[PDB]
Parts: sequence; C-alpha cells; structure tokens
Amino acid sequence: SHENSNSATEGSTINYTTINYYKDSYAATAGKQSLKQDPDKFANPVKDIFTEMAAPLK
Amino acid sequence: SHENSNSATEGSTINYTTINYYKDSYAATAGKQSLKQDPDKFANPVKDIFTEMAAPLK
Amino acid sequence: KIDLIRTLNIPVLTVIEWSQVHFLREIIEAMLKAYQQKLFVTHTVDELLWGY
Amino acid sequence: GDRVADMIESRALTQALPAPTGQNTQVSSHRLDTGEVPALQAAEIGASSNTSDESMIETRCVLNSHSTAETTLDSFFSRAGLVGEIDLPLEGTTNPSGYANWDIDITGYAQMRRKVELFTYMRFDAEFTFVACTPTGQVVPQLLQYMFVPPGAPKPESRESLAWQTATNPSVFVKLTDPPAQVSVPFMSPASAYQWFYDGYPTFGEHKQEKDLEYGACPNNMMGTFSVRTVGSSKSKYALVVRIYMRMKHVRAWIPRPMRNQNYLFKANPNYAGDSIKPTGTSRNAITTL
Amino acid sequence: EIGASSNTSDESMIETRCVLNSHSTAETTLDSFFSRAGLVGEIDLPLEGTTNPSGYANWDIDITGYAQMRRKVELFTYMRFDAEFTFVACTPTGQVVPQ
Amino acid sequence: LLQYMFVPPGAPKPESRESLAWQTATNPSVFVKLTDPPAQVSVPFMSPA
Amino acid sequence: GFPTELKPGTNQFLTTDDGVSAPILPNFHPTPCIHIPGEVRNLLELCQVETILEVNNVPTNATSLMERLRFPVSAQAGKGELCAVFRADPGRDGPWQSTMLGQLCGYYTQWSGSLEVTFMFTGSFMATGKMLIAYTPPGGPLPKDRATAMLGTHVIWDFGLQSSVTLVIPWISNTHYRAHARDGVFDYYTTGLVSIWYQTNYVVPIGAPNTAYIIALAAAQKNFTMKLCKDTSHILQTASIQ
Amino acid sequence: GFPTELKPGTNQFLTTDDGVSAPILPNFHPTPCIHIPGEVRNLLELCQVETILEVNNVPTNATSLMERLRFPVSAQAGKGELCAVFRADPGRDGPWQSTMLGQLCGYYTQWSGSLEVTFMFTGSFMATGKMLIAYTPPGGPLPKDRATAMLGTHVIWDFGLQSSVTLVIPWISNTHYRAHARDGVFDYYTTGLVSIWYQTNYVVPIGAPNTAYIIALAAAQKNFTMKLCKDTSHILQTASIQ
Amino acid sequence: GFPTELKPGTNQFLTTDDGVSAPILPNFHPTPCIHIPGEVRNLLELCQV
Amino acid sequence: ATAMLGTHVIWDFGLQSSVTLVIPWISNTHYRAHARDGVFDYYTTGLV
Amino acid sequence: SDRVAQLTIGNSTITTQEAANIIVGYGEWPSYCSDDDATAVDKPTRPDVSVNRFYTLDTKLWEKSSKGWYWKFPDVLTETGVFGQNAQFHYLYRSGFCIHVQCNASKFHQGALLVAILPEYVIGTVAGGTGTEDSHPPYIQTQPGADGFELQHPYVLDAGIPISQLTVCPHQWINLRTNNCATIIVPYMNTLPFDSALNHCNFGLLVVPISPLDFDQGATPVIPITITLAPMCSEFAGLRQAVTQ
Ligand SMILES: *[C@@H]1O[C@H](CO)[C@@H](O[C@@H]2O[C@H](CO)[C@@H](O[C@@H]3O[C@H](CO[C@H]4O[C@H](CO[C@H]5O[C@H](CO)[C@@H](O)[C@H](O)[C@@H]5O[C@H]5O[C@H](CO)[C@@H](O)[C@H](O)[C@@H]5O)[C@@H](O)[C@H](O[C@H]5O[C@H](CO)[C@@H](O)[C@H](O)[C@@H]5O[C@H]5O[C@H](CO)[C@@H](O)[C@H](O)[C@@H]5O)[C@@H]4O)[C@@H](O)[C@H](O[C@H]4O[C@H](CO)[C@@H](O)[C@H](O)[C@@H]4O[C@H]4O[C@H](CO)[C@@H](O)[C@H](O)[C@@H]4O[C@H]4O[C@H](CO)[C@@H](O)[C@H](O)[C@@H]4O)[C@@H]3O)[C@H](O)[C@H]2NC(C)=O)[C@H](O)[C@H]1NC(C)=O
Ligand SMILES: *[C@@H]1O[C@H](CO)[C@@H](O[C@@H]2O[C@H](CO)[C@@H](O[C@@H]3O[C@H](CO)[C@@H](O)[C@H](O[C@H]4O[C@H](CO)[C@@H](O)[C@H](O)[C@@H]4O)[C@@H]3O)[C@H](O)[C@H]2NC(C)=O)[C@H](O)[C@H]1NC(C)=O
Ligand SMILES: CCO/N=C/c1ccc(OCC[C@@H](C)CCN2CCN(c3ccnc(N)c3)C2=O)cc1
Ligand SMILES: CCO/N=C/c1ccc(OCC[C@@H](C)CCN2CCN(c3ccnc(N)c3)C2=O)cc1
Repeated sequence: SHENSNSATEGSTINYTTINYYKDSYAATAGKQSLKQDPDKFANPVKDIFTEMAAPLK
Repeated sequence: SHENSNSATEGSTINYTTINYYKDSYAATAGKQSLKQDPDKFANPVKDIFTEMAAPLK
Repeated sequence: KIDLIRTLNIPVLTVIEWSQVHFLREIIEAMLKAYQQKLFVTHTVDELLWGY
Repeated sequence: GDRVADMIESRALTQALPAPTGQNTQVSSHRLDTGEVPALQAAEIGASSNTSDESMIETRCVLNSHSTAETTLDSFFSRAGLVGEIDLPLEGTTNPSGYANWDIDITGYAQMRRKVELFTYMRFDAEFTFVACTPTGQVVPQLLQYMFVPPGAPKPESRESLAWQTATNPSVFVKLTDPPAQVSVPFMSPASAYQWFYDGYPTFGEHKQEKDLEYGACPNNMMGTFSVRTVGSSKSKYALVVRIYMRMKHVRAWIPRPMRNQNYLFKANPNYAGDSIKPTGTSRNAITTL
Repeated sequence: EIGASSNTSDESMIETRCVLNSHSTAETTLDSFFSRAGLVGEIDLPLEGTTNPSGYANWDIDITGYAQMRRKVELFTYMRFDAEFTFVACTPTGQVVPQ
Repeated sequence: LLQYMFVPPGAPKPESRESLAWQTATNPSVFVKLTDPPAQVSVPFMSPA
Repeated sequence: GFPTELKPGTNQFLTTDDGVSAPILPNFHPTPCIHIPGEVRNLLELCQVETILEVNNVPTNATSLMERLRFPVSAQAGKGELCAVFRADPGRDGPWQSTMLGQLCGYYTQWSGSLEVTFMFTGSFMATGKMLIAYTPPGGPLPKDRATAMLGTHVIWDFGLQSSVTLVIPWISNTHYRAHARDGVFDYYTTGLVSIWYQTNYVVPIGAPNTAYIIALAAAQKNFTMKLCKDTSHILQTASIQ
Repeated sequence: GFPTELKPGTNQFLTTDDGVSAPILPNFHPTPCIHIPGEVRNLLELCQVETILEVNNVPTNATSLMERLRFPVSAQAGKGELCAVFRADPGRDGPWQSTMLGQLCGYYTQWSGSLEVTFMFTGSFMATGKMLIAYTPPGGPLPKDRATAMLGTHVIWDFGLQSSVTLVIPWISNTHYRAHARDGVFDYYTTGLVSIWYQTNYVVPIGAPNTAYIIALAAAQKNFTMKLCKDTSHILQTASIQ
Repeated sequence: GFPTELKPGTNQFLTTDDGVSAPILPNFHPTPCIHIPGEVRNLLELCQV
Repeated sequence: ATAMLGTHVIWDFGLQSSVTLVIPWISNTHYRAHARDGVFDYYTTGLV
Repeated sequence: SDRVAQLTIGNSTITTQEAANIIVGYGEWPSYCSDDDATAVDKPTRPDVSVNRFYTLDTKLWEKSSKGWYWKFPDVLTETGVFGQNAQFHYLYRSGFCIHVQCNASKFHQGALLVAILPEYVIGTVAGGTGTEDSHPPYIQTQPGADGFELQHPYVLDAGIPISQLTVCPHQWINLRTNNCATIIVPYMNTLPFDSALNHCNFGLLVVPISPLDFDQGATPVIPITITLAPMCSEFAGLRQAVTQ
C-alpha cells in the first residue's frame, strides 16, 4: 500500500476500506464510509440551543 | 475481511466458511452451514415428554 | 331498461329450496347468513327477465 | 407505587443438538420383560414414535458414518432453477417493440415452485442468471440492457423511453456473445421472510366478488419488475428469449407444510382442477396383492 | 418561527415501548446514493447525415444533459467527487460490430 | 447454445427438446455455447457400493 | 501462466458494482479542499428538516399555486367541523410530494420510523381557538365526526404565544419497513389519515380578520431510516434537453 | 499485467456451482429477523415425522379418494387371513408416495437407514384382536400363508389401551445406500414386503361395528440419511402456468 | 478490477493437465470405503508376478 | 355462546364422577345481604 | 397422569378425564413480543384476563358421511367477547392459542379424526371444474368466522395439498376408543411481529374425520364436535375506531 493521496475524500481522520490496485487513490473502490451524521446544523442551527421540554419563547 | 453484515443468514453464534470478494455479505458463497438438527420440535412436541420404554398412556 | 320493478327475490327463494332437499345445504346456509340478503329486491325490466 | 400483589408477579422445550452423521446402532439382546413396552405407542398423542431399532430386534454395533450434509437447506435449494422466461420477438403480439416487463414472481414454473412451497416462510439471498439467445438457440451480436424496477420506480413503457437512463436503478449491459450475466440479490422484503402463502387480503374494506383478485396477494412478496430492452433507437434484427435462473443461498426456512400433488394452474394461488383430482400416487387392483 | 426543526420526540407525545432500533442508516449516505452509473451523455456517429457525418464527434463534458443524473446532483450546490466513466458503444440497431 | 444436464437414476428423463424436465430445479446443468472452451466439470464417487 | 477460469458474470456492465477502474491521469494530486460550510454526511440530515407540507393541494392554476401552501381556518358557527384531512404517508401522491421528506423518500423503496407534522398558526394575535389534530391508524376509514377521530392518536392544540404544535405520527406498523402506498395491493402499506377538527371555535374580537391560515410543516424523527434505493417516480424531461 | 491462463470450464453456467456474484445493491442492510417458530435446519427433521401411509391405494375415483388413507379389518371366520400387503420401499411408486418420507426421498437418488411404520387401530373400545405385521427381507417373495411370513422380522400387535404399534423395518441391505427400486435391474435395490396377517381374529360384542379401520402412519428412524440430490419424478405442470 | 494478462495456452483442452474443475454436486459425501482385499498401489506390483 | 363468556367449567363425565363449579366472590361490596325482589335485588349473586 | 387434565386460564377452566396429551406447537409456548422484535412505537395493551378465556364457539354434528371442517384463526374471535372488541378497535395484534376440541362417544362407537393446525392455510377453488378459469374463493369460504366451513374435497384440503401429509403440521388424533379431546397449544407464527386481525388469518384448524364414524343402530346418532379456544399472551396496538371487516 504505497499509493499517492489523490482521492477526492482526503480531509478526515479515519481512512476507508477501499481496495485499490493502481498507484492512484482516486482509482480505488468507493468503499464504505463513516456513519456519522450531524442533523443539528440543518434542523436547529440556532445560536442558544433551547431544549425540548421548555417552551421555546420564554 | 471488512465487509458489511448484509447476509440473510445473520442470527446465529457461529459464522460460516464463505469466501467473499465484494464488500457486501449477501454476495458471498453459500458455504457450508452447521449440521445441527432438532427433530424433537416436529417429531414429539408434547408438553411432558414421555420416554420410549414406558407406555405412553399410563 | 330504466323501469324498476320491485317484487320477490326468486334466486334467494330458490336456494332456500335447495337447502330443504340437502342440495348444497351448509354452503348455501353460509351464504345467506354472512351475506345478508333481501327477500324483496328492485331491478329493471330487462334484468329481471333477460338475465342478471 | 403499588400495594397490590397481583401486578408484581405478572422459552422452548427442544434443544438443537449437533448431528453430523446418522446415529449409531448399539448392541441389543433379547428381552423378556413385562411392565415396559417400547413397541406399543399412542399415535393419538400426535407425536412421532420414539421407538428405536434396538428395542424391536437384536442389532449389532453399527458405526454410522453416513453424513447428513446433503440434506441441509443450503444444499437442497442452492441449485439454479428456471423461474422466468422473457420473449422479445421481431413481429408479433407479445412485446413486438423490443422491451418486456416481467414482474418478479418465481412461482411461474413448477420445479422451483414445488420445492419452495414445502415451507411457508423462507428468507434467502439469491443469485439470478440471465441466459439469453435467439429462439433457434444461437448467439447473435446484440446488446441488451436488463434493469430492476423496485415497487414505485417508473416502469419503462417503450424501448426508447426515459426510464432506461438508470440514474439510481441497478442495470446490467450484456451482449449475447458474453457469458450469462449473473448478479446476486439480497433479501429485500419488508417482512422478515418471503411468505409463499398469505391467507388474507392486503387491503381493508368490504370484500366483494370484484376484488377477490387481491386474495393471497401479499405486498411483502411482490418485489418489483424486471425490465429488458434491446439497446438502440431502431428495432433490433434478432428475435430473442431471455431465460432467468436463480439459486438461493443463505437460506432460512420456517414452518413446513404438505407438498403439492395436484397440477399447478395459475400463479400466486393454489387453484387446482376440480373434475381432475388425481390421487397422489399410483394404484393397484387389490390390496392383498402387489 | 424560530426556523428550527422541532425537537419533539415520540416519548413526550404518546406512551411508547422500548424499541431497540437496529435499522441501519448506511443506504442513505452520499456514497450509496450517488455511486450508480447514470446516463450522462450520448454520442452519435452516423454513416450519412448532418450531425457528425465524417466519423468524429466532440462532446464537451457537461453531465447536465439528462434529467435523472441531473436531478439528483442538483440537490446539492457544491459537490466534490471522483467518477468512473464507462462508454457503452454499439450500432443504432443494438448489435456489436468489429469496429 | 447447448444445455447439458445430468439425470440421476429416478429423475425424469427429458423426452423432447422443449420438455419440462429441462427446467433443472435440482439437477446439475451446464449451459455452454460452442464459442466457449469445452465445459469441464468434476464428478464425485457416486455409487452406492 | 497462472490457471484462471472465467465464471459467469464476465464481461457485463453492472451499473451499481463498486470496482477498481484504470486512472486516466498518473499521479494527479487534486485541489485541496476548503472548509466549505454545511457539509452533508448523510441524507438523513435532510429528512429531519421541517419543510412546507401542502395540505391544501386543491388549486391548480398558475395564478394561485401559492394558495396550496396553507389552509384556512375561520369562525365556524357550530360544533366540531372538519378543517382539513390528508393522507399520512410520504410515498403516496398527494400533499407529501412538496416536502423534502417526501421527495428523498421518492428515491428509496421502503422507509420506516415515526415522522412529525408541525402546524404554524399564522393568524392575528388576539384570535384564539383550539384545534384537534387526530392521526388515525390504518384500517380505520375517514372519520365522519369529531367523536370518532377522537379515538385515535390526537393532539389538542391551543393557539397561544408559542404559535405551532407538532403532531407526531408514531411508527405504528405490522412490518419493520413499509414501501410506498399506492392504490391496489400496495395499499397494504398505508400509514393512516391525519384529520384536523375544530375543537371549540376560532374566536376574534371586532377588528380582527375572521379567516386565518395554518401553514403545515413536516419532517421526520430521528428514528427514520430508508433503504433499497431506486429511481424517482417523476421524470423531469419530455424531449431532448437542448 | 499479471500472467493468467484460462483453463477449460471457462464461460460456462453450471447450475450447481457455489460462486461469488456481483451485488446489485451496494451496502443494503436487510430486514432483521424475528424469532419465527418452527425453524427447519435440515430436511431430516421432516423425514422423522409420522405421516399417513396409504396402504389401501386401490380406489381412484374422486368421490372416494379418502378411502385410501385407511384399510379395513373385520371379523374373519377362520385362521390367519391376509389383511393387507405393501412394498416396503419409499422410492417405488405405490403406498409411500403419500408420505413426506416418500416425497422428500423423491428428491434424493439414494437413501439409507431403518424406517418405521405405525398402525393406529381406529375401532371401538370393546373390539379386540391380534395382528401379525411381518417384514419380509428382499429375495423372499410374497408369502402364501401366515406360517411363512412368520419367518421374517415380525411384530405381534395387540389391540389395547395404547392403540398403535410401530413395525420398525430394519436396515437390512447388501449395500450402504440403496437407490430407488423400480422394475428392471433397479429392482436390485428393493427393500422387501410388509404383510399384515390376522393372528387370532377381530372379536366384538353385540352392538359393536364388525368392521374397523387401521390407519398406517410411516416415517424414518434417526439413522436415516439421503444423498445425491436430484429432481423429483412427477412434474406438476402440463401447460403454461397462467 | 485486478490486472490480468492472458498468456498463450489459453482456452485449450490438454488431456493430461491436472487442474481443478467445478463440482457438479455441492457437499456430497460419498460412500465410505470397505477393506476390500488386494489393493493395488502401483503397477509395479503387477510386473513382478 | 353467551353464557360461555362468564366464569365456566367444562365438565367431562369420567371415572371421577363429579366436578365443582366454584362460584367466586365477585361483588361491589364486602358483604352482601339477601337478594329479594325490589331494591334488595342489588345484592344478587348471579345465575348458574 | 396423562389421561386426566385441567386447563385453567382466565376465568374459564375445562376439565378432561380421557385426554391424550397436550402438544405444544413447534416446541415453544406463546410469549410476548420482545423489544428485539417490535417495531411499533406505541405501548401495547395487554388485557391478560378478559381475553385469555376458553371461548366455546360452535357445534358441528358428525355423521357417517362427513367431509371435514376448518376454522380460520383469529377470525373466529373477531365477533366474540372482549377479544372481538379489542381486535376491532386496535389495528395491530398478536397472540398464541390453546385449542381444545371435544368429541365424546360411547365405548361402542368408533372412528378417528385428524384435528390439525396449519399456518397460512390459503384456499383454492376447483378452477371452474376443468381447470381453466381463474376463480377466486368468496369471502365466506376464505374467512367463515365462528360458523366454520365444510371442506369440499378433503383429500386435497381445498388447496391442492394432500391430507396424508397434513400430519407434518401440529396435530393429534381423536379416535373414540382412546380419547375424547385434543389440546393443541399454538404460538404466534407470522413473519412481522404484529399484524392486523381483520385481514390476515394466521392459521386454520382442519378437523377431518379420516376413519369414519360407525355405530350399530340403537346407539346415540348425534355425535357433536365442539371446539374451544383460548388466546394466550395476547396484545394489541394502534387504537382507532371500530372496523368490522
Ligand atoms: C313442489 O315439488 C317439489 C318436488 O318434489 C317439492 O320439493 C320437495 O320438498 C320437500 C320438502 O322439503 C322434500 O321433502 C323433504 O326431503 C328432505 C331431504 O331428503 C333428501 O335428503 C336426504 C339427506 O340425506 C343426508 O343425510 C343422510 C342421513 O340422514 C345421509 O345418509 C346422506 O348421505 C345425506 O348426507 C349428506 O347430506 C348431509 C346433510 O347434513 C351432509 O352433512 C353430508 O355430508 C352428506 O353430504 C337424502 O338421504 C334423501 O334421500 C332419499 O331419497 C333417496 C332416493 O335416491 C333414497 O334412496 C333415500 O333412502 C331417501 O329416501 C328416504 O328418506 C326420505 C327422507 O330423507 C323419505 O322422505 C323417503 O320417503 C325415504 O324414506 C333425500 O334425497 C327430507 O329430509 C324430509 O324428510 C322429513 O320430512 C318428512 C315429511 O316432511 C318426514 O316424513 C321425514 O321423516 C323427515 O322428517 C325428519 O326431518 C325433519 C327435518 O330434518 C326433522 O326435523 C324431523 O324431526 C324428522 O327427523 C326424525 O325422523 C328421522 C327419520 O327420517 C330420524 O332419523 C331423526 O332422528 C328424527 O327422529 C322431506 O321428505 C322433497 O325432497 C322435495 N322434492 C324432492 C323430489 O326431493 C316441493 O315441496 C313442492 N312444493 C310444495 C309447495 O309442496
Ligand atoms: C314500483 O314501485 C317502486 C316502489 O314502490 C318504485 O320504485 C321507486 O321509483 C321512484 C320513481 O322512479 C324512484 O325514485 C327516483 O330515484 C332516483 C334515484 O335517486 C332519483 O334520482 C329520482 O329523483 C327524481 O324525482 C322526480 C321524478 O320522480 C324528479 O322531479 C326529480 O327532479 C328527480 O329527477 C327519483 O326519486 C325510487 O328510487 C324507486 N325506489 C326503489 C326502491 O327502486 C318503482 O318505480 C315502481 N315501478 C313502476 C314501474 O311503477
Ligand atoms: C440489473 C439488475 O438485476 N436485477 C436482478 C434482480 C433479480 C431478482 C430480483 O428480485 C428477486 C426476488 C426473488 C428473490 C423473490 C421472489 N419472490 C418472493 C416471494 N414470492 C412470492 C411469494 C408469494 N407468491 C408469489 N407469487 C411469489 C416471490 O415470487 C430483483 C432484481
Ligand atoms: C481516454 C480518456 O477518457 N476520459 C474520460 C473522461 C471522462 C470524464 C472527464 O471529465 C468528467 C467531468 C465530470 C466528472 C464532471 C462534469 N461537470 C462538473 C460540474 N459540471 C457542471 C456544473 C455546472 N453546470 C454544468 N452544466 C455542468 C459538470 O458537468 C474527462 C475524461
């Protein structure tokens, strides 16, 4: 595994399980990626995050 | 061996000897499965299991 | 073909007769019980006389 | 927060033992013994009889090394059987314009259907294989596109349609000079098992005679539509057939049931011929002869 | 009117039971939603005609020409991806020719 | 295109080209065309003795 | 050389295989990425954003297509009238085709999980009332009066300083995932009905408008999953795209 | 690239190979399984369940096909009459085609192991008698009187409170497995004959029915194995299944 | 996929090669052998009689 | 098929000749007085 | 110690003193849905007494020329008692069943029955007689209710499957020289953990006389067959208004 870092997914800490045969990383498999999701930057991107139980407009 | 658990035979303790080349477990070999059989749930599924030697209706 | 004629229902009085001679008794007695019918129906003239 | 004793007080009988070979026969001798009788069973219990060889006849020590591996479900079902045939003729009535939508129902041929109707619920992966050729048998340099249309996807309505762009559907482009296209298919049903038998109706409401067509039709079994066209704007100059073979792998089957003895007549219903109910075996003239 | 999606759950609206949800969220990632080969271009090289009659064709790479691949990738504004193109070529009747 | 199939003792012999026994629901069968190399399959020791 | 036997599946082009293919450009290092805001890791970010459900899918002409986004309430002279009713399934053709929950679900064959509907009352300040928002589970037909839709899952919604309420349609099913409910035997996978009933009235003082509009927002919960990706039902092309 | 030589067997489609093939759906996680009762791990569960052997395979018309499941006994006026006789092999066309032992053995070329036949007497309470159920090993022909079928393996069966007895046909063979016995040189693999003889009589009091019926149940023992799977002999299709 | 070059000798049927070929019957366990007298291990038993 | 809904006993005629229906103590009150016709029928015990 | 039994559940008990034995279908008792299996997110109702009762349903007379009967469960109890009220209000449903069928006769009568279960007992037709017209069975042959329905061709069980190998499924015999009743305890068998109680009928109770009834004239000619059943470990979910069908 002495390939170049050519893939368009470089920019995370963990690597992926992509098998590759050429010396270029963009020719690799798509593989399986990390199942991390962050819905709070699209669902509730408010400044001061209010909880569920309280009334939102105190 | 960094595949997903996609096969329709997940649900036992032991795995099988199935060789796989893709990242999905349902694309694997059928392999050889465990030779465990339980005939007593179809042959004699009685509540209080009577033995061979005794008369069945005491 | 518009004129509605209200009278008895002859098929459901026919199949009661079939239950009296034990010609398909428990089949017909399951029909009229779960599918409740009418002794008096109302169809058109061309239906009641030329097939319905 | 209670003072009652009714609420505070408010599991399988069989163990699967490993059995790689059939069991041995230990040495028995004669027995002249009252009280215990291994022959006289009670068949009205509804249990199969647990009388062995040794307590009926004097037997010898037989070390049974006969393997029971051929009779597992993964060795009984993992054989590719013919489950579908798709015709793409040049001129005719049935698909004259070089496309065919075959909805995936593998109960259309009576050798694969007969085996998998032994069990009620089956959960399996499958690998389909699409052996395609001219009706005379020969292979012709013709390109085909197979695509799998799930329930809800647009069915392609013509050869030069827009649904053949396969932006998200899986599709296979194979020519007939190639070996047969073989793809593996997971367990896709919403339920936990493909039930071959659904005694019930899918929809609510009153059930009249006009909508008895839904009886026995479970939506957990109908998994879509398999579509195939000859790739091109013009019409292809070859008549085609596409035979579909599937073998099942990673099989789990539940709840056995009696195997069909009358001829199959339709798909997705057990309708049988009424005047032609034939006996399940052969017959003989008298019982006291052979 | 805050502009936040509501954080009300099931449990604080109805009496619920303990459901151990083992439904995977791996089919909905971007690498499983986009890694399907969709038709993005078609190049015609006819024998006689107007459109490319002399056996060459210059197709400038714009994959917004067909509305199934274009519809999905227009959900996002900025996309960074590697691609593997595949060029399925044949006669207009469909057959393969030694060319 | 050819179909070879192996009919054990007891299986239905196919009686025509367009028969029903060619569905090979449980028999082993080989589909090879003549442009391919020769179909080669290995056969175990099958005798009862 | 090494012995190799070519098994079937050879020489095909499956459009969903995940295979290594030859690079056109040797050792090409691409442009390094910038922290661009709002990165999507998963499509279940987008199914959890509330998005305007068009309950009032009645008007169709081009000069009144903005009428679809909101449905009216008004001062009724009576007892428990039906305000609006809609199917509660994101796959069926209807109100849910405008929300992104209902159009990302157009790419997936079968979905699961509970899903939420939010109703924002856009009346005046001094106009009050109480609405009953009742989710009827499948099998139970369209309710004929307020005292039979009361039996299902329901929410009593008060008009107050917090303007909106969330009906949370729970995950009630006979099956783990359900596919898209259409007419036929695929109506086995219906989700139910959501019907909105006046519980008391819509009372106003003199000087307030006696007709107010409710905007229905809809999204999914955090136990919402989808699987078995497919192509969507609408094809957004008629001719050659020039 | 890497040197690779394509040996024969290339480009074929063997319908029994166990090979890796390409997945149509990347990272699709299926529906998780439920504990559904009665899971079959092996087909030798089903060969050990007793199942109605139709010894009386004589009547054929559709109004009397239920007559096949049971064969009569009656008060004989004599000494040792033959009640019924049948072939003792599950492969041959005859009585054994109704039992699931005899139709799962239709999928396997050759079987082995001892197998049991159970006879449930369905007469009245106060009707007694003794029957001799004799298994004659192969070679020995159909016995002509009770004193030659006595020589084989046999069971004296008394009618009592325990209603049924089990004749256990032992595994007597010259070979480890035997294939299906048919007429010809495949009759080498015959299993024998089972003949049922009155040993004393069938005595009744006045008021009891003087004709009783015996239901023959049949299964296999726990040393029953099968191998070399094949397709079954009946094809359950005549035309295109519509 | 993996790069593979097909060198000559491809697609032939040599009648003396010792190659793996596909099994027609999955997990078929044959009949276990008996001590049958007079087993030949080599043909040079028979040249010395 | 409506008396089936209450407390009931399926009694088989056998070698043990008798069965015991056990009328349980089902009441709205701790003790009940003697049920007669009128407003004293409030204390009825039921029917067998 | 096997001939005599007593089955008490709910407020209703049944005694039997000439039983055979209790068989438990597929070797396991009915149980509640674990949280590994459940997908519905509302808390189920579990009445635990008011619906776990032996409901005595109907009485079929068995003469010398009968064919056989079948009852589709649980549609025999969606018109009866608090089970029939909870199954009509609630969309989802799961339960097991303890099925007890009585048929007594004297010690001079004879004959045997095969009371057997089978899951997903779908019903075919005679296909127009000759076998060319796709006729579907009516709603009353499909789901007869508590009235039961009589088999037309019991050799093929109206489904093209032979009755000679019905004995695979959970069963036991009532032959009138030995026993008079047959208890069959059946768990909840279905793929998905809850289902609708009005559409899907999980199994059918085939009760077929194989060896026919026989008695000399002078004995009692009326030999009834009554089936009693008890939903065990039943639970419902998804409350809405009453549907009847
Ligand atoms: C018009 O015109 C028309 C024409 O005619 C008409 O019509 C009619 O009508 C009428 C009225 O309805 C009728 O009559 C009636 O009839 C009926 C019927 O009969 C029939 O049927 C039968 C049946 O059978 C069955 O069963 C048996 C046993 O029982 C068996 O064996 C069989 O097999 C069968 O079975 C089946 O079915 C079932 C059902 O349930 C089922 O389940 C199963 O599965 C199976 O399937 C029959 O049998 C009959 O037969 C007959 O005929 C023949 C010929 O071929 C012969 O062979 C025979 O033998 C017979 O005969 C006999 O019988 C009859 C009676 O039955 C007599 O009559 C004579 O004579 C001789 O003897 C038939 O087919 C019936 O039922 C009825 O009867 C009744 O009544 C009378 C008077 O009325 C009297 O006398 C009698 O006795 C009776 O009584 C009884 O019953 C009732 C009701 O049920 C009751 O309640 C009472 O109580 C009584 O009982 C008693 O006694 C007995 C003795 O008998 C005893 O056993 C007991 O125990 C008790 O003690 C009547 O008759 C007719 O039919 C018609 N027609 C024709 C031709 O048909 C009209 O009407 C006109 N119109 C005006 C207005 O008039
Ligand atoms: C035999 O007797 C029966 C009853 O004794 C009788 O049946 C009834 O006939 C009337 C008249 O035809 C039917 O009433 C009609 O029903 C239709 C369906 O809804 C309505 O649209 C009709 O409304 C019209 O009524 C006026 C004309 O009558 C118009 O002024 C008006 O604008 C409407 O157009 C009308 O009410 C009735 O439905 C039946 N009832 C049944 C149960 O069938 C039948 O007509 C008699 N036959 C003969 C030959 O006399
Ligand atoms: C390029 C893309 O290539 N794609 C190939 C491809 C192949 C197969 C495929 O889906 C296969 C589905 C089968 C495995 C199971 C079929 N089943 C389930 C039970 N069932 C029943 C149940 C009850 N009654 C009836 N009538 C039928 C039935 O028929 C999808 C895609
Ligand atoms: C022998 C050599 O084989 N060579 C093959 C080969 C294949 C592809 C290739 O380049 C592929 C480029 C695509 C990956 C991206 C195309 N893109 C980017 C965004 N974009 C947009 C954006 C905004 N408006 C419009 N209209 C279009 C667009 O169309 C080069 C070479």
